[PDB]
Amino acid sequence: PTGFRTFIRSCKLSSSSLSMAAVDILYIDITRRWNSMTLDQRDSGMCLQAFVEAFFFLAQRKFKMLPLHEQVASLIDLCEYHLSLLDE
Amino acid sequence: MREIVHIQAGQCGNQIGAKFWEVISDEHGIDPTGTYHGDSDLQLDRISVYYNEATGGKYVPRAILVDLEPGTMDSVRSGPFGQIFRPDNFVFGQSGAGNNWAKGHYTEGAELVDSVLDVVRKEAESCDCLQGFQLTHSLGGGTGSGMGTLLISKIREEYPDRIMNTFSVVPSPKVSDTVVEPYNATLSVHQLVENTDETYCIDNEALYDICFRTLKLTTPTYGDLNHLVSATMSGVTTCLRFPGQLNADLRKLAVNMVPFPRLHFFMPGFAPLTSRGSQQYRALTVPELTQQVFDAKNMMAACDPRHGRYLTVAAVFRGRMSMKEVDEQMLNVQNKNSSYFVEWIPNNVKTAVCDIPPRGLKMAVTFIGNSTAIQELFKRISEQFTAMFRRKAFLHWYTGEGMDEMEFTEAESNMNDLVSEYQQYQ
Amino acid sequence: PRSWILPDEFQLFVAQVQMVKDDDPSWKPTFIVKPDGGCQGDGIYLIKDPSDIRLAGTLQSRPAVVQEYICKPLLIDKLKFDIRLYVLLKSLDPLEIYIAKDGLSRFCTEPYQEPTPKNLHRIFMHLTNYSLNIHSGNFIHSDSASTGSKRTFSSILCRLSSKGVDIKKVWSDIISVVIKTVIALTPELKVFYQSDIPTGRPGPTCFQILGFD
Amino acid sequence: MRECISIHVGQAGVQIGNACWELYCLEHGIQPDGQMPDSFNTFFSETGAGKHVPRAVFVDLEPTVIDEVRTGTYRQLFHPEQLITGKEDAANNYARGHYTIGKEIIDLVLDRIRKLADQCTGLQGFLVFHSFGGGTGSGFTSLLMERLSVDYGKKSKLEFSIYPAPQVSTAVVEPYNSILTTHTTLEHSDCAFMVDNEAIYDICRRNLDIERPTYTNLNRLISQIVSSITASLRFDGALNVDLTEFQTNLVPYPRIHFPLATYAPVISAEKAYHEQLSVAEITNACFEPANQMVKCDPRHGKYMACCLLYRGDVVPKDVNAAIATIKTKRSIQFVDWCPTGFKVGINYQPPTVVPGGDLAKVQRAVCMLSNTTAIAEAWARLDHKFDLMYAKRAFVHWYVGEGMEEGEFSEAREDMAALEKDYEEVGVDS
Amino acid sequence: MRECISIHVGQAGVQIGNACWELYCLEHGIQPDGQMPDSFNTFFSETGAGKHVPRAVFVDLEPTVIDEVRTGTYRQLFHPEQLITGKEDAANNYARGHYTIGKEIIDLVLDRIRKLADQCTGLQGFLVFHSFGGGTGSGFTSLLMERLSVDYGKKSKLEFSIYPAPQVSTAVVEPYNSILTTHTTLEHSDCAFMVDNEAIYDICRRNLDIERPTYTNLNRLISQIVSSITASLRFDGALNVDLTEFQTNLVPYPRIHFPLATYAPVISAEKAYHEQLSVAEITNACFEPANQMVKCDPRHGKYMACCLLYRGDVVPKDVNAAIATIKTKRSIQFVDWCPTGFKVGINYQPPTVVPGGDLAKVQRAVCMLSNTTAIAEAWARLDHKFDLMYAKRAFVHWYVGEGMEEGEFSEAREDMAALEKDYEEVGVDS
Ligand SMILES: CC(=O)O[C@H]1C(=O)[C@@]2(C)[C@H]([C@H](OC(=O)c3ccccc3)[C@]3(O)C[C@H](OC(=O)[C@H](O)[C@@H](NC(=O)c4ccccc4)c4ccccc4)C(C)=C1C3(C)C)[C@]1(OC(C)=O)CO[C@@H]1C[C@@H]2O
Ligand SMILES: Nc1nc2c(ncn2[C@@H]2O[C@H](COP(=O)(O)CP(=O)(O)OP(=O)(O)O)[C@@H](O)[C@H]2O)c(=O)[nH]1
Ligand SMILES: Nc1nc2c(ncn2[C@@H]2O[C@H](COP(=O)(O)CP(=O)(O)OP(=O)(O)O)[C@@H](O)[C@H]2O)c(=O)[nH]1
Ligand SMILES: Nc1nc2c(ncn2[C@@H]2O[C@H](COP(=O)(O)CP(=O)(O)OP(=O)(O)O)[C@@H](O)[C@H]2O)c(=O)[nH]1
Ligand SMILES: [Mg+2]
Ligand SMILES: [Mg+2]
Ligand SMILES: [Mg+2]
Repeated sequence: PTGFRTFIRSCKLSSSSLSMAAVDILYIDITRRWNSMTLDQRDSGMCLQAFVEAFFFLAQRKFKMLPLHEQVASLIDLCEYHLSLLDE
Repeated sequence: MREIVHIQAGQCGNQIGAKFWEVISDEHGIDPTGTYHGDSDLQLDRISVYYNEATGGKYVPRAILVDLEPGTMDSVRSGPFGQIFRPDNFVFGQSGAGNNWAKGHYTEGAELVDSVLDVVRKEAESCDCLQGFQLTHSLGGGTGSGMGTLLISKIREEYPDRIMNTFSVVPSPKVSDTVVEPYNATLSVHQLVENTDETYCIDNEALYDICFRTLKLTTPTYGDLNHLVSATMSGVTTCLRFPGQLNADLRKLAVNMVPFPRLHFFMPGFAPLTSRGSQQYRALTVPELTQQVFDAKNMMAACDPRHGRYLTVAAVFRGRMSMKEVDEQMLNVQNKNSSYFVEWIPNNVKTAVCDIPPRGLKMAVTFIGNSTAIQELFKRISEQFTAMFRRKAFLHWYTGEGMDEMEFTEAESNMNDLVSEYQQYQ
Repeated sequence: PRSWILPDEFQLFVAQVQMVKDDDPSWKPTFIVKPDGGCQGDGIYLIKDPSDIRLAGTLQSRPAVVQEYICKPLLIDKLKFDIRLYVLLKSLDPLEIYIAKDGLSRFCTEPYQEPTPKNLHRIFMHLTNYSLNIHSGNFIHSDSASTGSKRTFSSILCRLSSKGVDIKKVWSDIISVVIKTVIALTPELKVFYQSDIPTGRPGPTCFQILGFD
Repeated sequence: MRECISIHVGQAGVQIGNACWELYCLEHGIQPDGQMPDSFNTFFSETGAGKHVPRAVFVDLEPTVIDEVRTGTYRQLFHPEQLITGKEDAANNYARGHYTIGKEIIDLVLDRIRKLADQCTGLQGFLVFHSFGGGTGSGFTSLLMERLSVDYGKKSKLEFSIYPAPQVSTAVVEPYNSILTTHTTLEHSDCAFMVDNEAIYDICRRNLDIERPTYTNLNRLISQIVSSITASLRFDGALNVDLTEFQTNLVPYPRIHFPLATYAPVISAEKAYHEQLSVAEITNACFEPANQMVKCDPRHGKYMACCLLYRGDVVPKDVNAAIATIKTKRSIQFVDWCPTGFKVGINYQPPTVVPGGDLAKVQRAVCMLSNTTAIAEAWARLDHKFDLMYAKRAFVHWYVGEGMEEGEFSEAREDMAALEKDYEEVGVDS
Repeated sequence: MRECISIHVGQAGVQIGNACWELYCLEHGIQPDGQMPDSFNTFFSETGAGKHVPRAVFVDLEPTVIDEVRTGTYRQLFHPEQLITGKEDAANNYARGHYTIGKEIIDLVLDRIRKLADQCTGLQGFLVFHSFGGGTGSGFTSLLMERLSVDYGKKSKLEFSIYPAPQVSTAVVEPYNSILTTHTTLEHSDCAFMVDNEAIYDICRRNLDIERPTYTNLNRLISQIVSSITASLRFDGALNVDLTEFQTNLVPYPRIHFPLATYAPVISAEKAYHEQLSVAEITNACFEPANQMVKCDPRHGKYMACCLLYRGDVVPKDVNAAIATIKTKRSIQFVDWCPTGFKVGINYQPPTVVPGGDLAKVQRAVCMLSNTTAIAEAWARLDHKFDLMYAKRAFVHWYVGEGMEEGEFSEAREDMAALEKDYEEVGVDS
């Protein structure tokens, strides 16, 4: 969860609409679903596919009324811009 | 009915056998003088499995004790339970074959193997139905590792239809007191692979580990080490001598342990070994015995089962427990540690139950495990052997004692083939 | 082809099949069930209805994949064949993929027919696995590259061109699907490489040879 | 004039026989000395001086199991010739029980069987208790049945077997013996009832609340079933069913003779004082797919035939009402080609409760002999394990080294597959 | 032939059922062990030994509340398998008792309920005892109701439940669970009976004059009301109200089934020697704002249906007099579409007094059931609490972790809002 919250605080996806509680709820739900999906029920943490699902949800939230290919890609561009600002 | 003839070879074999005979005589209730003083009707039903009835309620073991040094015979005779043995079963030589395997397999052993086989035939023929033999020796000396190969080679052709066991002590790399010892081992494994029905690898360093860790023993001796071997020996054959819910004779154990003819090397264990000040803090149940029976710490061989996978597992329980509990416990092991089990053998564990427990105890188990990790032992010796064979070291003794160079290479090839074939099924 | 993961997505598979059947009554699909851990064609069978899935037994705890069966493949000598192609993955960063010019064409031992309830059990005509077809009595071992149950892919391509088929387009789309599979499958390999060979620590380089069916 | 001869083979057979014969002695009122302090002329023979010698032969390949009976509570009950033991066991090897050691002791058992069968006027048939993956209980049973069929053809031979459990097993060579022994079961036994140890463990835990059961409880349950089957032969009452009658009614085709046994009122004597056991209650409890004595579920099968055996205070009106109620239910479904799918039987003798047991003194009890197609699951499971070894040719050298060819394994596999397909084909709808 | 099954679920249900069954046993003469030293048929089943087993199942997802029953006074009364207990408490979570932990115990409860229904020929309905504001009583109750309609469709589902108080609470997560249980109590129930602890505390303080009461007195009052509800199925009287007639005379529209219970002759021993508790007095005492067991002012709303269940020495002419004088005061105003809004039942059995109680002996008692639109006032405060808690997502991660979405929250709030709108609109006049 610390990794997700650092990602959210770094790429500045959080706003008034999406607060920290909503991010935590989303992380918990996605992690629980993907842990139950696998044959082993421990799955302590988040795999890559769950991260893909989370990124898809976040890209759906932003850039409304846009094609899916334009989505995800736009969020990637914004995240890369914010990261470039961060290291610079 | 279904009697076994016992043979002891070498100093290690003689001492282990003496401890074992004290153990069995206590269990069956036998006076050191040879009389029966015991309170049970079940201690004398199958007594005709180790003992012979002499005149006036006297019981005398089979116990063919052999050595090339006449010192161990004197040590055994003047010693606890030492006149319990027939006077003429002592077949002793004049010199202990040094530490030379060639001496005990070709020259000194040859002049004594016929003498041993006379008494071996004399006892066997006085049996109603001979189930088999069992030999206790060590694969690091000349008398032991040479006699226990020559005798076994001539006992196997004479009685091919019988059963042959061997509680051999495999040499350890760390605890070493002999220099030429790897040579002997490399020259014995290849005869202990086609002449015996079973073989139990009893590494000494594992016994020391058990004594130091499980039993909290500051200063162990050889008697403490032989106690565990005797316990395993008794637990192997309890179902031939006392009644049970599910009996398991030696042949029944053999039929479901070796999937292939030459995979007959096993790991022993004894379930309730605890301490002397932790006893009060424990409960004697089936699940705890199964937990201290399958741990890579209660095993009497120096090779980690985590490095390989079991092909089969036996479990001769002794006590008045329930069958459902045993079956449930066995299903949990297999389900919990699935990786440590061959996939093409469903239900690798073979169980058994005998009512009568060892005296004092109210419950015990004897774990016999065929595992691929045993190959480690062999691949741990061969390297040492090679280290001493590329530059011919200490080989003048063996060469001058009648052997030739090609026997060593043949033995190494046989052992390497055994390691490879044990690794094939991993 | 569209796939479902059992037993997790059994309900979704049933609902999708029911909805498509309601939309198109004439729809008569054929599905193929393959175990995840099963190899050499073991445990793979054919079904026509979701109810045909054997859900009674102790072998159903293993995850499985239900896939839309290709009922209409190309037939050579009335035998349906698959192609095993050897692909080299050189590196993940930068990505480098190489494709061999020739492969192995494995043919069925029985004439191919469209899947029907009367011939679902016939694995020889529905499975191209070499280990399964080798036990069939109709398997032919030939030293020639253009005959027998196992042939060279270049020979099959040249026979196809002998009928006027543009082999260049065929090769182009094989390359396209191979590269598409590699790129779709790469990111988890980068994750695994980072997990097993962390940056800044000594480690060997890696490559792989993959058999694409 | 209604005599049955009992045969018990192997450790399981001998222990089940101990339980069964203690039950018969308690029922008919015979002291363990074979002398009373009619209905007994089907399992006992009366000598001149009031002795009652059982009509059974105990045969084993190893001495200890029989020797326990030789010096025990029922020592002065069996004619010591009838107690038969060998010198060495088959060692879980079918080859030893059939080809190496069984042939060495096949003469004494036949001679004693002939001596016993010449002492009867009308013989309903033999009874055989054994195991299925035990070695002696497979090989020697196969040999004995093969010779019995030749010597006593056109005569009933009903066998009770302990089929291997799906998950728990006490041996590693179990599937080999189980697969090799299902040829005389298929072609040399007029009927066969198989029970699973796992199912009885589940029944004991759930119903009798026995947390840690032993083999004695299981054997007592089998003894109860066997007493229920052979009750219309000894005692009298309402509609009575002999061996030939229910053999005809429960076996549609000669290849389908594998029913399942059920005992409904299994109560721990503490739930008895809290519930009434009416005819409808026990009849419903029999059909419940949890109180089954093998690990098969009828819900994934069709109920081909049904036999109901009632003891105690039972009147036909309640039986008919319960059968109708079972008929209305759609969860349990029969096949279509038996509009009348039941054969019922009512006896007056209440079940006998042994001391130190687990049951309760009920007033009425019901025994179900149900022929369904769900058994094809159980065999399949065992079948799977078998080939999982045979692919690697594991443990085969033991069987080969004792006069058994390599083709017998494949022959038995093909036979079992054919039996599976035969059992599946009868489940189709018209 | 008028059997009723009660399902006490959760801790509150269990310890209300203790008092309920104590009162039932006292009423029908049944000892705490089950032997009497017909009328008892509705709640008890008779076995051969003369032992009467209660017709109810106790369910809780934790042992600590049931072992007291199993080791207490009434330990030989209930069936051992009718006291179903889990292993891990639901920890005040709707999702825990509805999706994760309560999903492993539903099968046993359903099987036992089917077993109980198999023993009833004139089954009428179910008496579900549970409580809102708890994990088990909100989740497992929902699961059980949902499936008890998939199975028994036309049977009645009467619900007795504990609602949160205006300001006296126990857990910080009460509004969430009580809102989430609205779906099940709305479209899977026929009459939802609601009582809050604060009102019964006030009743105990004023009427019975007890300064510091506890849960036992509350449960005894609840038991008295429940006994009054079913007192016609078991005893005899002049006007008998059946279970279905009760709800055909109390429920106007399908979704309006949330009545209000009152018990008038609630008096201490000391203050009863001075007051002549005539029929008029107690009938008026029913129509008192400070006497209802839900904290709500009945004068702030309409009156749709009224049922008066009289027990004791009640002659119908005096009932007519009390009803006539009630319809004269303007403080009790009705709906214009219900010119007749009074239903009357009269039975002969007087109420009973348990040893060591707080209720005096009386010869006439009246239970009042009212379908008033004053319940929306009770729902509004809880709705406001829910919105305040949910504005900043609080404790929601607990619910999402066990397998519930936020769509459940949104939909439950909308459903409650729609129900409140329906109740507010049904009060208009035209
Ligand atoms: C404090 C106390 O209760 O002492 C017990 C005892 O239970 C402990 C200490 C015993 C004891 O064993 C040891 O101290 C020991 C030391 C080194 C190596 C092996 C054992 C005991 O010696 C062992 C002895 O066990 C027996 O008597 C068995 O029947 C055993 N007997 C012999 O081996 C034996 C034979 C001849 C003469 C004397 C003893 C046996 C086991 C298997 C098969 C046959 C016999 C018992 C109850 C004790 C002592 C005395 C301390 C243990 O014995 C075994 C092997 O079961 C070691 O751990 C177990 C359980 C206990 O901790
Ligand atoms: N557990 C035991 N190990 C022993 C005993 N005696 C020796 N050994 C071990 O075995 C090895 C030597 O065994 P022995 O001296 O009995 C060999 P043997 O006398 O048969 O050979 P020769 O030297 O040819 O006479 C060496 O590793 C010792 O530590 C003993 O009594 N118990
Ligand atoms: N229900 C029971 N099953 C038993 C009993 N004894 C053994 N068995 C079952 O029998 C199987 C083990 O084989 P057996 O004991 O029948 C071996 P048998 O004596 O017939 O042959 P040998 O191998 O020659 O001793 C295994 O499935 C056990 O669970 C018993 O008393 N009850
Ligand atoms: N009037 C009564 N209210 C009760 C009683 N027992 C509990 N309660 C009330 O119920 C509320 C607490 O819920 P419970 O603990 O009864 C619910 P349950 O045990 O089913 O849920 P878990 O906590 O998940 O086990 C709280 O308002 C209590 O005052 C009782 O006997 N009478
Ligand atoms: Mg020496
Ligand atoms: Mg046996
Ligand atoms: Mg609780």
